[PDB]
Amino acid sequence: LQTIGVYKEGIPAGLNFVLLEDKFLVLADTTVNLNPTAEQCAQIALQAAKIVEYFGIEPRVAMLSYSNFSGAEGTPRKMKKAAEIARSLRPDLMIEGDMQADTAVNPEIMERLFPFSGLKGGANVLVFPNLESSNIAYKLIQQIGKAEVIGPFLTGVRRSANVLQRTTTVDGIVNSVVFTALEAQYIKEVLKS
Amino acid sequence: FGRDYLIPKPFDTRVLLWVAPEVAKAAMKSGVATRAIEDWDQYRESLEALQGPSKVFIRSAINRVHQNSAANGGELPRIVFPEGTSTKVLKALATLVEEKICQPILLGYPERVKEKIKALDIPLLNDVSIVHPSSHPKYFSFVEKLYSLRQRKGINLGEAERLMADPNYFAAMMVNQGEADGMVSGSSINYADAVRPI
Amino acid sequence: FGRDYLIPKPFDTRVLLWVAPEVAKAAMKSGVATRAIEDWDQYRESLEALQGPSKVFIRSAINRVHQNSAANGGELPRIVFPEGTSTKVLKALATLVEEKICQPILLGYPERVKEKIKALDIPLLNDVSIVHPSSHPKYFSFVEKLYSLRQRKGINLGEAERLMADPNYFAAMMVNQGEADGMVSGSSINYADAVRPI
Repeated sequence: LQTIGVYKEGIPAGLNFVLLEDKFLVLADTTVNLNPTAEQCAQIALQAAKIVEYFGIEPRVAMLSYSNFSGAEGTPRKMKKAAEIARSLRPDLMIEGDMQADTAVNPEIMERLFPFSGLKGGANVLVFPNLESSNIAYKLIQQIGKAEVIGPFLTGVRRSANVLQRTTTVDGIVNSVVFTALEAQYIKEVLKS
Repeated sequence: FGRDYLIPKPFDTRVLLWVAPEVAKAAMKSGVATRAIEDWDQYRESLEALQGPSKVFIRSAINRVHQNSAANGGELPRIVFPEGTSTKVLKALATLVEEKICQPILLGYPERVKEKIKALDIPLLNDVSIVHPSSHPKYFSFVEKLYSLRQRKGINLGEAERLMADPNYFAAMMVNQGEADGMVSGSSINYADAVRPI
Repeated sequence: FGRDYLIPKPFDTRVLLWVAPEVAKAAMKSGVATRAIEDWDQYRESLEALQGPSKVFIRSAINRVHQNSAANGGELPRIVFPEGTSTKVLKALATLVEEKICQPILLGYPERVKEKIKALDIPLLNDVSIVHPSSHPKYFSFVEKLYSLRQRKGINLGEAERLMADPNYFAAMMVNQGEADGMVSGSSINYADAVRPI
């Protein structure tokens, strides 16, 4: 961070992949920012969407909360306002908040209870309101969900850069390198333009 | 009026207003009067005002209600009273209606309110419209207009359904939609609790 | 059961629970069997268990309700359900009683709930206590006890009468006083809105 830095409007953020039979879900930010502000949550999400768009998949984003659209003072307002910012920045993308978790990932719950929601087809990008929720969520899916989880990976830096954990296994080190290489190629291509 | 009530009670405030103008009327018709009262309404008005600085103010006010009412087609403003079974509200409606101020619309069970109307022996308003929320035709039209207003403020479709089931929110929505011209409530509930729906 | 229902629907989860144990019972009685099932109840329990690692848990639970139930006189915990016209609560209760878990007390207008019991073709529970708050004898004893618990927290004698008229508060107060052993609601209301009176 002290040497490479981030690009314009960047935020340093740790991201995971949850792998299912069909889709995968993207989790963030799980290592870096302790209690991210609304502006920050919208940026975490936007980056996560450039990343999912890279794999040719339509990104669907939920600002997670303990509430279904309360806008109430506190976390819900931060996340609701967060989504509002994120749409302000990329209007082609399906982004919403605030909403609970299950309300996110399941398009059926969404159409039954909040048919007004701009998010349909179930979320594929989950932004957390803070670090407690995201680290506990990802490590809990990994241990109980019995769906497979890779990461965490680093995002938002000017150049291809990535941090491992000490607990990282060899598999982890090699796929982590893969992403590093790719983002590097993506950097070169952004350069070409 | 009957075998046990033949003459108005000694402490009846109406007494002055009813007898005095007829005494002046007789003193004039028989011609022993030396100064003529023409506007009978004005005489009575000043008779009322004659006791209470507020009354004259309120009397001026009502005069202004009638003034712009009769200038816009003789129409009376529709006013919603969510508390249709409220004793105090019924008793007020009583004195109100002979004043032709507004068209009162009460809320509650169509019969539990005429039950309370007949219970207070106040037949002045046997015919003022009384509406139960859950029964009104525009009811779903209403629950959705609330929904869009509060679906992002912690309300899903179900809670907006019961919330429009509350006479208060019902009054307010009625007003908002022009299905009523005004509302007044809270003779039963706390100022805060009653203001929140509005 | 009738002319339009002669056989259990193909998809009854009870089928197995009812048929398989009697098949085994027959095979043991007819002597073609080489292993004997003794704990019949256990057998059925395992049969339910077949789908549901949670289902097994609630069954452990129920066996354990029956266990201290039968130790204190077979007495069942009295439980009040304030939302007595809730489709879901009623339908749940149905399955609840034949498991002899609790003695259900519903809240609302007695005939407006027996209407919904007859409306749901759910005769399982034709004999459960149905109580209107305002009508119950301890009502006033209750509004007084709410009064002193909350008069210095924003409640006059009137507001306590009208809040005790809310089935929720009526329920909770039933519980606090020992007129019931517990309560459950929030099948109709927001989590918060339903947790506060408690």
